[PDB]
Amino acid sequence: LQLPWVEKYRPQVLSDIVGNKETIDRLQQIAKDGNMPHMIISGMPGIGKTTSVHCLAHELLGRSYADGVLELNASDDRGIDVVRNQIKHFAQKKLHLPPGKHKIVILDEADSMTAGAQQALRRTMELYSNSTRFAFACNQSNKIIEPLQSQCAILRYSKLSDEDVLKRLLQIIKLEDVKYTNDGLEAIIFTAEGDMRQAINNLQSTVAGHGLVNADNVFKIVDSPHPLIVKKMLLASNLEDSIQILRTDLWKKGYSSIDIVTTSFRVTKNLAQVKESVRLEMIKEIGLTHMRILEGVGTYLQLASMLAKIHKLNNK
Amino acid sequence: MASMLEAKFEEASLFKRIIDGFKDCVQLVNFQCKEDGIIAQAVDDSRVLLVSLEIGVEAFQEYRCDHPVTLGMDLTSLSKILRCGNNTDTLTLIADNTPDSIILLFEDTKKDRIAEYSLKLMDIDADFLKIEELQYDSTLSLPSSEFSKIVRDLSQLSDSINIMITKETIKFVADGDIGSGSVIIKPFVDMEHPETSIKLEMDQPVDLTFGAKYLLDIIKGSSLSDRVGIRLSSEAPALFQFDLKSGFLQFFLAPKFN
Amino acid sequence: ASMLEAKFEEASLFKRIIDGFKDCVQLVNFQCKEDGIIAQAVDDSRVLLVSLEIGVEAFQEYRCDHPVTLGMDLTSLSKILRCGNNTDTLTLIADNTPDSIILLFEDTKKDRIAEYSLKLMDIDADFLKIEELQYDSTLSLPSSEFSKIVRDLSQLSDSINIMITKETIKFVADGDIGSGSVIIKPFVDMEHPETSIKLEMDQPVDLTFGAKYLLDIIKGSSLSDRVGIRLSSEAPALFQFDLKSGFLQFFLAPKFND
Amino acid sequence: NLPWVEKYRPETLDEVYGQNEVITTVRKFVDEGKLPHLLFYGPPGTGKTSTIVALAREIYGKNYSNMVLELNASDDRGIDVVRNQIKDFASTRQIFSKGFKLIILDEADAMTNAAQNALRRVIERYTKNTRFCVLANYAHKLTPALLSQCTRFRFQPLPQEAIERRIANVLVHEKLKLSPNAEKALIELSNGDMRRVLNVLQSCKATLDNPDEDEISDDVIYECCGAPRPSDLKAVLKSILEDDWGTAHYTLNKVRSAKGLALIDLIEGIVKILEDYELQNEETRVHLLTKLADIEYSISKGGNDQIQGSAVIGAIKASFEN
Amino acid sequence: DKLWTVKYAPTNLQQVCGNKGSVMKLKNWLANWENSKKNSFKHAGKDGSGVFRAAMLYGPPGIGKTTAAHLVAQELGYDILEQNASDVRSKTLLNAGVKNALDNMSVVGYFKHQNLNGKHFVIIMDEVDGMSGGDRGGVGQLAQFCRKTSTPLILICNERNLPKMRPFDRVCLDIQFRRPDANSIKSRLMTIAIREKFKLDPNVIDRLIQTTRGDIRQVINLLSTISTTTKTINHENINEISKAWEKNIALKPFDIAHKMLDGQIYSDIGSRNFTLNDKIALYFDDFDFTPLMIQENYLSTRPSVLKPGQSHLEAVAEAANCISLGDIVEKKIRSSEQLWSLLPLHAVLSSVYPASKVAGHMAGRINFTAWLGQNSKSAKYYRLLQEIHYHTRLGXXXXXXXXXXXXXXXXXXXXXXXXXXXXXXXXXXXXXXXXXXXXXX
Ligand SMILES: Nc1ncnc2c1ncn2[C@@H]1O[C@H](COP(=O)(O)OP(=O)(O)OP(O)(O)=S)[C@@H](O)[C@H]1O
Ligand SMILES: Nc1ncnc2c1ncn2[C@@H]1O[C@H](COP(=O)(O)OP(=O)(O)OP(O)(O)=S)[C@@H](O)[C@H]1O
Ligand SMILES: Nc1ncnc2c1ncn2[C@@H]1O[C@H](COP(=O)(O)OP(=O)(O)OP(O)(O)=S)[C@@H](O)[C@H]1O
Ligand SMILES: [Mg+2]
Ligand SMILES: [Mg+2]
Ligand SMILES: [Mg+2]
Repeated sequence: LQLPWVEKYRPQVLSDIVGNKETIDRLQQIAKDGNMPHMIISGMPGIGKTTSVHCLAHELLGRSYADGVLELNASDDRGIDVVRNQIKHFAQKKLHLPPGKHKIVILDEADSMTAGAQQALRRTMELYSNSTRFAFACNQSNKIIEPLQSQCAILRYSKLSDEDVLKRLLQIIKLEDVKYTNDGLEAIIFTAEGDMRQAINNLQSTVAGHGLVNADNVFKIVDSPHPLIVKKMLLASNLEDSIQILRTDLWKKGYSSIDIVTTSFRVTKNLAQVKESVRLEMIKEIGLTHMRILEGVGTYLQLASMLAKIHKLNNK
Repeated sequence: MASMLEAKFEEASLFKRIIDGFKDCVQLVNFQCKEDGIIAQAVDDSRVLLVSLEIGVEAFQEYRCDHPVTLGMDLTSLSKILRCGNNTDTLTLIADNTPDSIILLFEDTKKDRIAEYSLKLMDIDADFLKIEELQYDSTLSLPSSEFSKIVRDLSQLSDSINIMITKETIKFVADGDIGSGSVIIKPFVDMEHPETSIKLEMDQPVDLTFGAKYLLDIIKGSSLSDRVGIRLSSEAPALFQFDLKSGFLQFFLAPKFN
Repeated sequence: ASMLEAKFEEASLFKRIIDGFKDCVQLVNFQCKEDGIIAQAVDDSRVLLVSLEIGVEAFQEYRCDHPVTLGMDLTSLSKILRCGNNTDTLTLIADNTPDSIILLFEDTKKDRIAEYSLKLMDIDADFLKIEELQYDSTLSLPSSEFSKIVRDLSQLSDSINIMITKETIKFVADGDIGSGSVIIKPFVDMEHPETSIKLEMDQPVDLTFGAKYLLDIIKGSSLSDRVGIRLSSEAPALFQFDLKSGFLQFFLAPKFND
Repeated sequence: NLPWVEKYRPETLDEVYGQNEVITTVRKFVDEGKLPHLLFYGPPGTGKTSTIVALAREIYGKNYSNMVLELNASDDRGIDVVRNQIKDFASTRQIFSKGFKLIILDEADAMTNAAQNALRRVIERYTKNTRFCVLANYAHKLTPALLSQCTRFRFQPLPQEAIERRIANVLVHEKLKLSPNAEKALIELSNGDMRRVLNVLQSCKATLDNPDEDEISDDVIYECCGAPRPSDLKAVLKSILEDDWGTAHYTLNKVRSAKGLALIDLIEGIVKILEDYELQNEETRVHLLTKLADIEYSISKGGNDQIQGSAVIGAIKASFEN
Repeated sequence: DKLWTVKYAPTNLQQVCGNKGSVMKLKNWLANWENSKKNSFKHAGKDGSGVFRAAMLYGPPGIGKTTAAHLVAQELGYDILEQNASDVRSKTLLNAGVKNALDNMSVVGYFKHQNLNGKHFVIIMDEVDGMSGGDRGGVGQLAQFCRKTSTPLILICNERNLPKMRPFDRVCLDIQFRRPDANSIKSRLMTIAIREKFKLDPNVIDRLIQTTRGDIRQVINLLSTISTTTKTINHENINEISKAWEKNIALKPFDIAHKMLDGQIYSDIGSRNFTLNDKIALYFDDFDFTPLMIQENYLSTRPSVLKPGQSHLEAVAEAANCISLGDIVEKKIRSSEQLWSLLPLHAVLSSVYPASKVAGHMAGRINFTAWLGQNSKSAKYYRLLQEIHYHTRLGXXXXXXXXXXXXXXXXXXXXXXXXXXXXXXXXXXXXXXXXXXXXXX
């Protein structure tokens, strides 16, 4: 056994989610009442969507979750046939529930559901909405056919602020007695960009291999260009100096050309020292190079032109 | 020792034959259970055939059913279950209070084998129709195995089968493209075997045409009664009925355009 | 002279045998020796493994001087095996280092010689592994009485749980349309010993399987009229089909259930 | 008869060069019974496939085929294969030995997002009984939901050390000699990809071999894998910097057509040979790297070999007015 | 208890907000059907709805199509026999099912019988442009029924101009439904509110409709979010709950464009309270609309961020350029399901950067994206110009047609005597004219 902490400390109630407060409360209220509309919860990876819906599911059905909730995710069969039978049969199912409660059908990773299937789902959730309500969870609502979209409320989720990520991070630290450092935590936050799952996963991998969670250890499992170096390369007063950092500390040490750019962008973004106008013009450059890296031309040369163009701006 | 409904079919095979009798034209059906017995009507998917059942308390080795309860169930599922039970088995219907499901207990003489299945009920908003005993222009009756053959034969020729009752004579016709099909049978009564006799109580001629598909589906009740009653009237759906020792399975088929 | 001279008492024997493999197993290398035939193989999923053992006692004559390796395809073989009348006798014939095996059918009254050639399948694999030899529970029932319980429940779930409790063999299935449970006990009918059901238990057993395989298993019900089943928690279940001089056994892996 | 590239494939973990930090951690993980889901990512020929194959052997030995399930881009792995075959193996106990099962998904980055998503959901539900190892050249081509599910081990380009070592091995079990700075050339041109080294090395063991004891030179290598040479390249620069256009335009036009070179190659080499000069003004560096970087980019899309060349001469020349 | 779209679902065609013209066109056809039949459907009345066995309804999501068809049927006493995408409508099942009711009467039509149609069917083949691989040959068999039916047949779809729908072209009376009128939806929504015990600024009720692009079903659902979210509404709450609701659940795409375009966030001070990291993050709050939103109104602001001595115009051109670049990036992101790692750059190039160049005081007001519906117009018309080409290809690429079919307009619209002359002398028919008339218009 090796219980992942992302699973072990998965919020079991709407309360524990450090989500988007505003929206979560909206759910808390639907949990108390019961007029849960069909809904499409969309947002970036690991911010608490799948957790969210399942938590709403319980506080609504209590001991009924077992027979009143039907979950179907990407690991299950969800084609025309299942939609026209399993799902339909469920909505037609008889289940005596309190006044304002309805059976819930949870379709997670809904952006993987073929259109034809979604198309055959339409009528079912329209005809049986009086006993059955649907919850769609995805990263791209764009992949949900409009007919289904007009049938439900769209709840957008936002990435988790560093504060929020930090809180649930400490909560786990106490329950696991993990030896940490402030800089160590700043390293996780910095490398999770609003993704709680990602953060926790790293945290554990960090302790699992170094026990003590310090910046040095954290960046070891991450194994990406150390932020400090990347920074000292973007701020080098001489273009000659920074090209040396790229030659000695980055390229010669075997980091991916994609690895370099990505971190460069991440670091440029948090470069409070510089000015908004400036960080953005740089980003614009780092990105241009990045896309070049993605089109195949991920050469040393490219990275050099990047730093070169940076200096041109940070000198003008 | 925990139910509001507890019937015990004399013969397990019965309830199966009763449901295989119409589980091809109807999917969801509400079974109204009360003191006297079980009653249930359901309209076709194409809304052309109305199906009415009636199971009298005399078909169960024991029938309880305290309060009146509705058992809305999907015949395809229920059919999968009944398929389980073997020969020497006493199927027992069981339903609690305000059910979400229903139990089907398949016991055996030798109390060393017990098999019970649970079946989740359906929520059916049945458009309850007002079936009223009418006076049909003609009322015949004949062996179900014969009506079957006739219907199966003619259906190979046309999508429509015309049933004509003229001058105390039963005539079935099918006019297709490949050719036509005509069958005529005259009433009689064989004292040797009363069950092979063709009856016929005409009061007025009748000329109706039915969709071959629906007759091919109705003839499936030819496993419940060795005879089939047919009542026809120019201004009403035909009525095909099969008799059960304690009830019946009847079909109301709407005709085609003139 | 034939390095591999194998005459089956009845060609109708090797037929019921291969019917067990046929569906769940793809290709099977047949290793012959001086005491009979043996062969094994496993699902591309590595969930079920079949072990076949054919003793000379079920041969009207056996002579395989030096051991052989007969790799062959069941679908191709099962064909060749159908070309036999119920009045013929099968004879396996392979030369030194077979490049194809020969099956010979012959009568005993009229000159009729049916000789079929069959290329051999070489997969470069011969991993025969067996480790379990003592289970917490052993039970037996008629191969037909089993195959039934199996397909019944298969209708309501992808998984079937054979729960062995204090002198009670219990099969259960929970699914979307409902649940299903068949509980048969160990009983013996002095007049019908074959339909008797024996069960020797030691330590309780509780393990679920994938009906998928469980189904392909009950096809070996053609090899005999009684199936043996041995269970042991966290250990592949063994379904054996008795045969006069050998047997067909299936080793099915469970599912981690917590 | 396996081409060296395959011939010298690590049979065990102790035969993998330059990925020690990975080998050690992984092995410790198994010995301590805490093996997490694995993601082996890195460029081509770094030892990724060699490593799990070996790791799998070492762990299961011969029960390998019946305890390990491996799929790769050559296999079909759409959503169906995932909920079925993969999912089945992940939820079913082993038939032989007791323990956890291992599923290897090679070149997982070749999988579609739909499949990846399904894969991930499977890995989530059966993590408490089965172990997954995903391999890829780019983590970024992997769904965050999938990546977030495993511990990562980046396989970096083989360091001089490692590659020098393997070169030594191949030279023994093969009647072959490699001059001093010729081994160095082979290195500098393989960009840490052990695969390209073993390839050229046999493109010589079947080229120069006559007395079965010849010596491979810098040339034999530079020409083999059609790549410039300091002298040539470092010469083309001079013609561009000093000589007139017509003359330089000739030098380049000959050096590349007489050696089968391509601007792409020349540019790169020049950028580095030029990266050591002590230019006057900083803009010289900038505009230089800029235009050169632009040229290289337009080529990757096929523009006009002729113009793009004159462009290089122009860029290098123009920028040198300081 | 029930969803609002349900409890407030029309009960008479006297409650279908909009398309009243098309509803009429529908109801009529269903009225003169018996006669059209009596006359072998060869008498195209003054409406044309006389040579058609079946009608084909079509239009955007949640605008009343399914409500009308059902309602128009229940109003003329007919009984309804419907099917939709949730049913299997393959040629096989189609021919083994409904094919049999095309000339049959309702068995329910008897136990219900003064009804003049009670014993007749109106077949509603709904969601027809949803028939997937689970309906092999469905459209074909369905389009064949439109010719051989003996009872009213109503088909509904969202995209009539699709390839899969081709087989339906000439075979039926296709009545179009467009996006209902704002006043209709505004009026309707008001009525709802009043009955739901609350009030809302006509500016809020107005922008919703604009966001919903006319989806009356969506607005209703979206409008049931307030009372369902809060526990108890009060006298004062009404005016303030709109905020938390509007800036979160409802018009969130606006509060994003707002924040993004507020110059206070780009000034040195706020520049560190709301960091670069936060600005970029706002993008991931709806990375779908955000780019569309900024482009929509980055030029309707009174900038407070311009460099000293920089004109509003100049700063706009810079963002214009960035908006342009970000597009190039988007296209690639949408050319490979595995390129999501470029979104941050797109955040910068499509929103944050352009914004910073003109952020400040909101001159006009935040408008929904024009691009979406504007993308419908352009598309819905390429299909027209297309079919027009595949009818004139006989007489220049489809492009050279819209850039040369100018002269044609004259000798086809000029005066509207020489009528038949030019029309027929063009090899065009009824639809060939009705179609060419639309686009040309
Ligand atoms: N807001 C949150 N508060 C607390 N824990 C969280 C939060 N978001 C994520 N987690 C942790 O991350 C794990 C996965 O989060 P999920 O709810 O599955 O995220 P998601 O947004 O559904 O991600 P996808 O499916 O990749 S889009 C949970 O089991 C939690 O332990
Ligand atoms: N670290 C290493 N040590 C020793 N030999 C290696 C190493 N890496 C690569 N090789 C050689 O290169 C061949 C290919 O290595 P693989 O392990 O298959 O590479 P890989 O990282 O899976 O490459 P891909 O599929 O292109 S990503 C092997 O057969 C080896 O002979
Ligand atoms: N024109 C309208 N007037 C009044 N209420 C409407 C209108 N359109 C939609 N509604 C509401 O929206 C719900 C669904 O409308 P429908 O007519 O079923 O939509 P539709 O146009 O068929 O949409 P699809 O299936 O996505 S194409 C109804 O129950 C109404 O409450
Ligand atoms: Mg999720
Ligand atoms: Mg590989
Ligand atoms: Mg509709």
